[PDB]
Amino acid sequence: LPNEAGRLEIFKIHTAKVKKTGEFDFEAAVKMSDGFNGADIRNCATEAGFFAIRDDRDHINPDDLMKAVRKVAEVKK
Amino acid sequence: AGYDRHITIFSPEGRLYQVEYAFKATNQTNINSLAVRGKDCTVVISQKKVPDKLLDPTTVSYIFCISRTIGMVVNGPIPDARNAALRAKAEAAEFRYKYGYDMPCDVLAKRMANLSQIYTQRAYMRPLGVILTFVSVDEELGPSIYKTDPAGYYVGYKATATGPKQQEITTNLENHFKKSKIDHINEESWEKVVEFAITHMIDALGTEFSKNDLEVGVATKDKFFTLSAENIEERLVAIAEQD
Amino acid sequence: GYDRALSIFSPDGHIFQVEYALEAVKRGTCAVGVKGKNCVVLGCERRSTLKLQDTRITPSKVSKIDSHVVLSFSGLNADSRILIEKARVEAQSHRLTLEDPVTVEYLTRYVAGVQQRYTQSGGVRPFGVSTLIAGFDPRDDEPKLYQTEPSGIYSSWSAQTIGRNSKTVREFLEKNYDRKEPPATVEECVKLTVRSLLEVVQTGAKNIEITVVKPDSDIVALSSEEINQYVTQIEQEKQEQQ
Amino acid sequence: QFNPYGDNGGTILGIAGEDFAVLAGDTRNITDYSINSRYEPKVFDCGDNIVMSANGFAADGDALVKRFKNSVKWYHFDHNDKKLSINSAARNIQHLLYGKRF
Amino acid sequence: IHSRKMTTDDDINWQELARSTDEFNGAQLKAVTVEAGMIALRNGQSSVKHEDFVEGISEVQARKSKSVSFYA
Amino acid sequence: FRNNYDGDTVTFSPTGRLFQVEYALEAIKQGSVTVGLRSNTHAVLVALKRNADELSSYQKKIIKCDEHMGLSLAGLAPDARVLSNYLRQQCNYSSLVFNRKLAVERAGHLLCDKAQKNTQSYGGRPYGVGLLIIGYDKSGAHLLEFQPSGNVTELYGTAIGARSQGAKTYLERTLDTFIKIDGNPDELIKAGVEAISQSLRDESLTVDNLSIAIVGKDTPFTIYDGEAVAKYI
Amino acid sequence: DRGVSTFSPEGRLFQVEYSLEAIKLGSTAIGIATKEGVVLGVEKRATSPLLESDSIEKIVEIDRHIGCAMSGLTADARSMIEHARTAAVTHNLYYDEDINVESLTQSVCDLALRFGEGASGEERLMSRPFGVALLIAGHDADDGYQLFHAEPSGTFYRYNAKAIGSGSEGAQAELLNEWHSSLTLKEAELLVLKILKQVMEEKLDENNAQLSCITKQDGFKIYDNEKTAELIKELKEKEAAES
Amino acid sequence: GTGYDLSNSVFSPDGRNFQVEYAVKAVENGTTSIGIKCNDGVVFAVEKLITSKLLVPQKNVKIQVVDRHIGCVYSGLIPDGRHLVNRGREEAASFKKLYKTPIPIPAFADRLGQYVQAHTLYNSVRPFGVSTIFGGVDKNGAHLYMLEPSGSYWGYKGAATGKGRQSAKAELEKLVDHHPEGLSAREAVKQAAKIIYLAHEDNKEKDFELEISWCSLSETNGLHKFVKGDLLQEAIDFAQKEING
Amino acid sequence: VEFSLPDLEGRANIFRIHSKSMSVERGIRWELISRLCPNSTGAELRSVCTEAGMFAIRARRKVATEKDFLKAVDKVISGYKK
Repeated sequence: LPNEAGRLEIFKIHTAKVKKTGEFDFEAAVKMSDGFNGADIRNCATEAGFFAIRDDRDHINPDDLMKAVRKVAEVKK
Repeated sequence: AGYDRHITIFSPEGRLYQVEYAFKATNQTNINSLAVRGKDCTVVISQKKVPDKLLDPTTVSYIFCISRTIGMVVNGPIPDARNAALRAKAEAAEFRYKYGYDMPCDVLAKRMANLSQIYTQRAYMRPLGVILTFVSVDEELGPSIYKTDPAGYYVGYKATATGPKQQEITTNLENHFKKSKIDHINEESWEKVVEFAITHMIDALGTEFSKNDLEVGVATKDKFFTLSAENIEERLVAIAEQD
Repeated sequence: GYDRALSIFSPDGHIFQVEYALEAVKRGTCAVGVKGKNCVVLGCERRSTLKLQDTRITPSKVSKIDSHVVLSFSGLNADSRILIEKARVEAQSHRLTLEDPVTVEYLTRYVAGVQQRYTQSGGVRPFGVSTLIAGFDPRDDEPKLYQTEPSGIYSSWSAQTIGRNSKTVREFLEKNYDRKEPPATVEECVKLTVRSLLEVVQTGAKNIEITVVKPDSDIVALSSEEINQYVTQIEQEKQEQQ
Repeated sequence: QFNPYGDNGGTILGIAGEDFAVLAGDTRNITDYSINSRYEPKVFDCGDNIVMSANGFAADGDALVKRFKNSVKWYHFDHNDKKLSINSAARNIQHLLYGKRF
Repeated sequence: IHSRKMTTDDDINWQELARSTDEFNGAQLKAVTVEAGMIALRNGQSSVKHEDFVEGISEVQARKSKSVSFYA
Repeated sequence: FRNNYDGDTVTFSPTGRLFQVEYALEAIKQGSVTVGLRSNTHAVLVALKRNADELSSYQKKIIKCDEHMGLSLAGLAPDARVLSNYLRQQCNYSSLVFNRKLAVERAGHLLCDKAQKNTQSYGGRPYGVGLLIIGYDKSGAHLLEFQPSGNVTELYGTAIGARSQGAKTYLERTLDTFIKIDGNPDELIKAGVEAISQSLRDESLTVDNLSIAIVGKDTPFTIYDGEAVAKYI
Repeated sequence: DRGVSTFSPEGRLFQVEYSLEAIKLGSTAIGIATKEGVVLGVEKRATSPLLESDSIEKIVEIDRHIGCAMSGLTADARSMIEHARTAAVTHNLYYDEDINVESLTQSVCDLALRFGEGASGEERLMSRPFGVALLIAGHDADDGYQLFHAEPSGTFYRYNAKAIGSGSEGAQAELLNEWHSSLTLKEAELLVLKILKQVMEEKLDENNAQLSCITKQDGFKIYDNEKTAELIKELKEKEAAES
Repeated sequence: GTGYDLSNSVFSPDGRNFQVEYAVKAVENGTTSIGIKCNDGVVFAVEKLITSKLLVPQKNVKIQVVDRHIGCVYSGLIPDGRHLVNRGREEAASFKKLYKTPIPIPAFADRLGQYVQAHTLYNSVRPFGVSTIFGGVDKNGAHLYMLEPSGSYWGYKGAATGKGRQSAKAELEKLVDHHPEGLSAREAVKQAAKIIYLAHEDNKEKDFELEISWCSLSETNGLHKFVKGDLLQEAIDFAQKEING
Repeated sequence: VEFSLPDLEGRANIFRIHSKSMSVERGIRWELISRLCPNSTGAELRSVCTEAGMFAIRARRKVATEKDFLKAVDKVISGYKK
């Protein structure tokens, strides 16, 4: 299982190549998981992105990101 | 009958599947504990973590104060820990009326062990998973540590550890005690006793931990007390006052 | 709690446990009762193969249930003690309470009733025994013969035979009795009973035990000496009908 | 020490006639010289053309009556609203009365 | 969708039939249409009335069929 | 497998509840169609009585629990009786102890508890019967739905038995109208018969199948039984 | 063994279904209630010279106004009778009058529910349900002559005529045609004999049939061997003159 | 593995019996209920599902009282939750008589805890499949507690359970941070109502009817009372203002 | 489609149908034969007609009788049990 430290780094790295409105607080995102390794974290990224295709944009809010990590957690472990 | 793990009865091998699985995965709940003996105190350090900011960590308890003087450190989960606590508390109180005297660690350990064994033979109950370390500073033996474990087996310690950093804790204390030719360190004030504990802890588990990540329970003659959050930081800063 | 199931339905509307109770009786020894119109005869096997039995303390097959009533059986002795004991108590219970000697019908209802209970009620199994109950009602000179199964069912029968080769002994008996002219004299009804029971015991004339019940407590067990004599005679009869 | 048993007075009168019957009772309720009530129905309709009065001591009346009121209810339920006969009701009371004598 | 393909008497109310079927799946609503037609086949009708469909439901579709009214 | 969790009543399964419990909910639909309806001052119960034969006489689908209360069953009979006795017992005691009639709500919550206890007990079983219990207490007119796993709901109107969904469509439309008629018994009663014949679609209605019970502000538990239901069709 | 609380996907218990299987194997019991009586008739069956055939009957009296004929297992019908006598006797003592046949069936059906492991609702003391169904016939002064069919499942229905047993499928069908609402006691008994003859593979004698009747100047009355045979004698000649 | 899916009278190697897992799952399969601790009190709110107009308001509230000052609300299956509470009540009546004082919120957590834990030592008794959120004000401060179906329970600052558990913790965690703990009890009704709104977004197949209750030592005086009237009505409006849609 | 358990009227028809082809001597009513079945399957019925014919052939016969049909019911059902 990852650290709290491992999750943060990987969230920051995945959202760095990604286009976004707003500075993201990766630290919340980490709390919203409990031991997500890089593959699980990627599903959360795309999930946020889905509400952004709908909101007719290539950017994402902080707001999207909080909801997104939680919906992926609930649908499995 | 039935089978050997659908109800509690002997295995093919004369083993009991349920007691061995009770040893294993009840200490992997993000818990690691050690207990060491003072000169005129007994110190316990135990991990204790809260994963939300929305979980009040005061109610979070895994060092319990069984009586005003008695403490019991539970390694294992809160459903089990409260079945053992209710029993412990009751036993403590009963003892106090009937025999007119405060409850020793050893007597409580022994009584709980025999009871668990009976529940181990039962075909409609389980042995509890918990590992119970009973602490005080008895006036009939000095500082004491007695630990029961789940099989109905129990035995007295002078210093103990649980969780898979057992080897690390043991070796540091063993070498130390072989050199000094004592298994109890000498120092009056509780403060210096907690510093001795931390020294061996930090080295052995290879990390230091926050105030709210620790919980430290101290046994004194006729009191057991838990250290407040600031009080647990005071100690961690005090070794670093030296550095 | 051990009031839970131990006897269950069949899908065929039998009960598994009652079908298996009847098998133990068949493997077993043979008991028979044949009626006159003056007596009721009960024959019971004692086929001692081995000669190392001492036979005055080797269990009998004849019990008093009452002074004018007998019970004979074929089946496990162990189970049969438990039934025999409850049936003696019931004769004395009536005697005490009604101030009256016991009537055969009610006793039969009682014997039926304990066996019936143990099929219906949970954490008990029925007995391994079928019985014959016979005797005479008070101030009555006509014979009474009842059969009860460990199913708990019950019937009257003019004659009935149980245990091993029940078929063979029914089949024979059927040719030698009519309800319109049943035997008047003890000697000839006993002759018939000994002859049926000869044919299934194989060799036996000390291995056959006859007890002849006449009205109201005249109950007399005929002896080996007497039986050997009827067997001789039967060997004379079988070359008068050749 | 204790025996609650006393008396509370009152008077009842029953007359069987030709097709009819009465249960007449006064409505005064006493304990000694004090007035407990100056109206309190001392004949009461239990239903089914049966009217009933337990004169004597009040404390037993109230009890006798409550046991019996629930029997009127249970007779109806268990036997599909078949009304209770004066003779049958009398037997039912006999058993109630006889049920306490200790 | 089913009722385009095949004749009906154009009176049939899906909503009402839908209340009358409990815990039906899509494939099973398609098998009712076939059974409604088997009533019709016997009756000498080439379309289906409401009744014809009600009767279709009563017959098996083999995974669930609403017809329950027995118990004494 | 089915057979793995079925044998005793003490197991949960991944579904969230035991298979056997669903089979108890299923039985209700087998048994008799009964509709329940209320306005706000009276509440009406309409029930179809079924028998087995011509030379059979009806089994009662209304069991009167009090002179201000009764209930209808749908589903398994033997449990419906064991329950109606319990409710009788509960009622009487309330009257003996507290001088109290027994509220519909109050009864529902006691009945629920009894139902949990018989679904944690392993030899025990779900009852396999649903009930529509009606009353007028000092809480007003009431209809409750009881289910044999301990599910208790207070409703304006509902149905259990043959095409429950059937009746429910009818009631939900005519709802706003009939419930504001407050102080006229007959209308609410007439809506009950109008409803029940449209749920039917493989049965027909007749006079001596139907039986109506009304309780209310000025109607003490009264059954119209046989002939006298004609004048509500 | 087999579940005692485990239902079919419909929701009809295994044990109930199995109860229905033993019933179907007994000899027919047929009742017609008329306006002057209830007739209950049985096929007793079996004729042998090694059998006392007129000492056994399947029509047993409960009370001076109540009988029952049975079909299915006979051993089971003894427990049902023991419960039923006790309940009727205790009610005659309390209110001095006749118990209702419907009332009796409900009291008995309550104890038919126990089988298996216990409940917390009920203490289940038996092992199976009863494997006999009954036609209980009686008189009461508040519904006159009546006939009732108790199933061991719990359901009991009032009937004007009903047949149970093995040969019930045919029997019932005949009952309807023969049934009308001006039927009397004397006709009904003759008709019973017609039905019984038809379905037999034997000659109808009173050592394979037994009649019984209810008149309210005598209660439940067994139509005796001597009378039943006289009725059989009259049948054979009249039938055998319609050919 | 096996035997642990039918029983509880023996111990899993996972440390977590498969039957216990199934009990948690039925909790997430109910409705949303939440609980908010504040700087003087607790406020409870629940989403009540509207399916049909054959249901009646405020008689199928899932808030049930224990004692005088404890309000108890749950997610999961209805029968389990009511039986659990009826037991709480009985212990509560016993408590009051014997010690002449009202039953604590910590005491009640224990009472419930021991009834659940008892059914998780036995294969012969089947445990409860509800998570119950409860709390109140007592002689020793204000308390919010959550009882989970293992027989795990703790005091929380905030709680949610059910279908809408996640969305509720998000919306709660922002509001609690902003405030010291949740400000005033008045404020807390408005805050609550926002949380329910966000939690509804996981339902959307049923409409809802908002139901709140509170226990407050500065605006109720230590009693559990419903929040209805004006106070509920301003709360619906606040939610619909900030949360749009 | 069912091929499980038929009715009394039904058992009768299937008996009647297999014995047409056979010679028979009089006194048969199908109803009586049907009566002895407490529960059957179609397999069992086919066994009663064919078995009834066998008792006749042993005695050397072409005809079938009411006695024979009864005898075949008793054998077949009892073996099926258990």
